[PDB]
Amino acid sequence: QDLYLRELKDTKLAPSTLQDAEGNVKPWNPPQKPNLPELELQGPEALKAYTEQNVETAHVAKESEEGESEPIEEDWLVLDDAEETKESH
Amino acid sequence: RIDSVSQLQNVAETTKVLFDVSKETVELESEAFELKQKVELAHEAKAVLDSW
Repeated sequence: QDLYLRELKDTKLAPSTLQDAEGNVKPWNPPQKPNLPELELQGPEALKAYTEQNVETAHVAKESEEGESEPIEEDWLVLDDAEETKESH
Repeated sequence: RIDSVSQLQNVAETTKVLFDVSKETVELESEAFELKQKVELAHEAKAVLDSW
């Protein structure tokens, strides 16, 4: 079917210069190469944050400590205030 | 006063367990904190590959 065959061959061929052989695109005056594989190759990381979100920041946990390892001047005040709270108990 | 003191019969034997097991159940979860670090890292990795 020369209807079918010639329509389908032009259907394959006129984008075959756009996809198979990298001859840019004869009918399009803007180019096709510096849009998706060059400019928006950083597209999703122009859609997300670069260098913290996509590099993902393997970050060390900020180390919190115990109560500064001082169990004298605070525990005896706790025991005196506990005398006070038991006088309230 | 006998009854008021006898309310405090076995307090110390049990509160020496209370104190220790209470502060252990407070403070045995820095493992979970450092697990949270890995969880949010894999969270960000899943998010960015969802973006890709």
